[PDB]
Amino acid sequence: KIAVLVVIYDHHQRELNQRMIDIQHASGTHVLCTTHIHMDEHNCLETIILQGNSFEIQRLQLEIGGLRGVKFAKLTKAS
Amino acid sequence: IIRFSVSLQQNLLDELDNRIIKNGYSSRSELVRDMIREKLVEDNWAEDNPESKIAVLVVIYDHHQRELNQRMIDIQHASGTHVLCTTHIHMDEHNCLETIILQGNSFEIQRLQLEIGGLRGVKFAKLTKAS
Amino acid sequence: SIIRFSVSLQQNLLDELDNRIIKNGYSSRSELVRDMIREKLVEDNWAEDNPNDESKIAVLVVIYDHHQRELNQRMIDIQHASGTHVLCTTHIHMDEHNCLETIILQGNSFEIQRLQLEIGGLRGVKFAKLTKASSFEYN
Amino acid sequence: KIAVLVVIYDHHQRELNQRMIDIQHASGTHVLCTTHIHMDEHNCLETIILQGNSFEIQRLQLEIGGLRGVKFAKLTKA
Ligand SMILES: [Mg+2]
Ligand code: NI
Ligand code: NI
Ligand code: NI
Ligand code: NI
Repeated sequence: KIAVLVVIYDHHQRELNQRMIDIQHASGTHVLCTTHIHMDEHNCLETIILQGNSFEIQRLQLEIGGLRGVKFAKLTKAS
Repeated sequence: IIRFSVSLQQNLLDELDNRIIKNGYSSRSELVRDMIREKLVEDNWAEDNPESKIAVLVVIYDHHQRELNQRMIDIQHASGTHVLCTTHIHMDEHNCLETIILQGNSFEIQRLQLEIGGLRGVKFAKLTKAS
Repeated sequence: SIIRFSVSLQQNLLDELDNRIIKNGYSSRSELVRDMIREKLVEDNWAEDNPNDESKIAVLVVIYDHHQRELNQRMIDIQHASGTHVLCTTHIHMDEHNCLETIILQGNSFEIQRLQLEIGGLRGVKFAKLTKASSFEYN
Repeated sequence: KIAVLVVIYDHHQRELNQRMIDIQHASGTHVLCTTHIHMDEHNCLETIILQGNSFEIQRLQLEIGGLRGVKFAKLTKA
């Protein structure tokens, strides 16, 4: 399975990027790459693309989805 | 921070519970948090008026399908939506995945998703709406 | 009926949710939320890959113009090549340029949903929407 | 304007049909017709098609949704 996680987060939350990076390096999944754009002055949008088993993918969204300053983390899956 | 009460029929609470397992949520509230956060984006998209909403279109397609990539270019150009960025993954010989960050109004963005998805050689097209 | 239980949640997130109650046409928080969860558990139950599961029930509601040539047959053909089983369809002649159909369908969630997308994309079809029935609701 | 109510209900609940019929005849809406099929040995599925203002339509779903033996009443509007 390949998946894409879309994350919207607070631009002013300090150290949040670091945490998100720690998580993705610790992850059992294979993260192919991430892309970041400013939506505006307050919010960044992030696309994380990944391959792995659905269990390891789910844990990634939960770990990320729970951080403070994360507005949301939405998963899309394909076969 | 803060706790509040909800009333659910029995059969719905059990399914929620079951779903907590199937998906590996730690708590009930973690999954309700998730439902709310996505219900809010959904209600922001349905239904204001004018721009400038953000969405991510995820697309899987076969690059051996002739003209398709240019069909997608043309279709997007005639849409009124603005592409902010696209990432492309060469998955294998016969699959490409694209994430296309789009800005515009909800109607044009959604119409674009249906148009792209209807194209031959397009195996998967899915929108993730943002707010 | 009814089992109360608790949800822990960021303050700001509850306010944002609370400001939906009236706009969505609801009178209380409970009713809004309880419907959100019902709708999400169903979608989630349908967003699940179980390749041979023909027990699922859905109602497809369609509005279209009968003046559009070939369309009705396109719908017949599309449904025939879908693997879904039609149990029944009611048709209302609304006026000169509008027919409404309620099609009761049985099959697996993927084929049923694919059918909704296919019909909805046809020219002359003005409206096509699925009402899903999931088994935790009635079984 | 035009709406469809989908209702799944308990096949073994006695007098429920009557109640559902009383309610639709009493209703402020114009009910065009209803269709019933057995989903299995325990559950019936019912499609009610109606025209009316959203207020009268909403009250129909609530009144039907509230009966005993009714598993659910889901509304679609066009
Ligand atoms: Mg190829
Ligand atoms: Ni910045
Ligand atoms: Ni490629
Ligand atoms: Ni007709
Ligand atoms: Ni019977």
